[PDB]
Amino acid sequence: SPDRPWNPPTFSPALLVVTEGDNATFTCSFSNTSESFVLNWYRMSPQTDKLAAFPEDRSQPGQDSRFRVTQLPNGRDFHMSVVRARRNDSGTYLCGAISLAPKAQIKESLRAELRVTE
Amino acid sequence: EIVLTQSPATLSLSPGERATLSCRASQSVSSYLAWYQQKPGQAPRLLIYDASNRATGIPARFSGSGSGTDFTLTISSLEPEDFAVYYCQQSSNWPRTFGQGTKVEIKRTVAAPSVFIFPPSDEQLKSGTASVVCLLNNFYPREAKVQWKVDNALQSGNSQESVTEQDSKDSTYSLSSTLTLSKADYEKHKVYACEVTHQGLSSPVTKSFNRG
Amino acid sequence: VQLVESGGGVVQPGRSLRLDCKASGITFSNSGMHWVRQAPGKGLEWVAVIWYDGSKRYYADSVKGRFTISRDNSKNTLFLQMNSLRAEDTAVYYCATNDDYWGQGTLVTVSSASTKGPSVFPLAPSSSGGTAALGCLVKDYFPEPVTVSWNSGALTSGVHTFPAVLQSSGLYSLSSVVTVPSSSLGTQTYICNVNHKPSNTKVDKKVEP
Repeated sequence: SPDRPWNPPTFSPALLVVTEGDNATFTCSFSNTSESFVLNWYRMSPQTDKLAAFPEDRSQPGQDSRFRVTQLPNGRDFHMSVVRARRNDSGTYLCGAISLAPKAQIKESLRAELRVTE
Repeated sequence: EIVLTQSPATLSLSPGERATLSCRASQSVSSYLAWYQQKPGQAPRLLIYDASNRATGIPARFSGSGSGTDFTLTISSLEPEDFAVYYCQQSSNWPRTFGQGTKVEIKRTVAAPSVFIFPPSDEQLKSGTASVVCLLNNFYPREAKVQWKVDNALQSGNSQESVTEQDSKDSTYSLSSTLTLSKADYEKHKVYACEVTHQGLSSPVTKSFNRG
Repeated sequence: VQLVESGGGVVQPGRSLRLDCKASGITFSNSGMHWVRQAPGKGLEWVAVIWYDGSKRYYADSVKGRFTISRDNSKNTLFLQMNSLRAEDTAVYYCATNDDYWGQGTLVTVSSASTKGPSVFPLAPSSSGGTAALGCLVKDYFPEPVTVSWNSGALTSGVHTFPAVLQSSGLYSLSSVVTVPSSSLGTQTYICNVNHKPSNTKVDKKVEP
């Protein structure tokens, strides 16, 4: 550990169940004053898939979106939200923090599950 | 210390061509290998760390592979910007060890050199020393041999070469070998010849002159 | 968002010297730091590392007992103490964080040679392929670099200035050559322009066949 211990973010809830077509939301509370970190939203598969992130990535085309990440006023907790949830949106979700150095180092939270009924 | 060998020494390509560079370890670093980029007169630039992970703000065409002992950096569509020297590095243990580096060279048509020989400056003698310069202008590739031959006789252990960096437009090199002899020994011989060999030369050409 | 280094240049053998690297617009205090040198014309060589707090530090075998690496996290300055310097220690020393932020690099030249002005000798041309080649030979000077122009930057086409090579005397020497049309020799006068700023030397040589 030359650099310095940097403790990972968190997720909630462990199991979130929303009806289909409805809106689901997870809360990631991550705090670091030092340096520059970017938050990322993920869902896995039989294997990272990047859904949203904050600051909001505008780099790739594809206009609107379902998945979005936004910081809450207290400036610690963040809102991870899928809107208009399908049936196949179910799966293992998670969040992670990422630094801005070229050799950037990433740490992820403890994965949570989402369920879509109906 | 771990010995990282990079292959090849030089790589001659053009914009758009694939680039694959290899690194071999005296031991195993697992995935702790990194790859850096360096242009002349600059600082090293990280490209790929942990053999897969790409550095931030680094173009997608850049990539890496390999694990344990052998690893490969790759550039899919090469770009004129990408012509530089590439070193790898292991973070496995201490001391961190780099490689000798691979040089990615601009590939052009094969042009033979122009051989020029300069007798010692008349004034340089007024000092008590003599320098003979054999100039080679505008050729490719870089591979060149220069044998100094005084009066049919052998010689070596004397000379030092120099080669300019690759020409911007032309894409060719230039080499100048100097021969510095005591003003005395210089005067006690007759002919000073420069024998050169290049992959563009149909037969090795030799430039020379006489003291008179 | 930088790392600025300091404390470089020329020093005689056995005499010490100390580098300073001051990071900015980052968090220095929490990143780890490295030292990497490179001999001129040769590849990079790792030198030393210090953990962010200073709990541990590792060196290169080549620098053990001689060099010392430390950091003052207050001033956000990395320090490198280089003692018992040998001519082989000539290199450019970069500081880099473990997350790979690198600086400009600082130049340290170790030599026992005094600062001397260059001698400038003409290289007489031709006898070529339709063009004539005439150089000028800049010898036995120190230290580098030396700016060369041809006819005060009024002739650039065919100008080739070779990298100076260090020679057994501990003094650098180089050759600057220019290619011109044969028939032009004598309608157009050729004058070489040598500058060595540290030695404060400016010389103009008139090259004629």
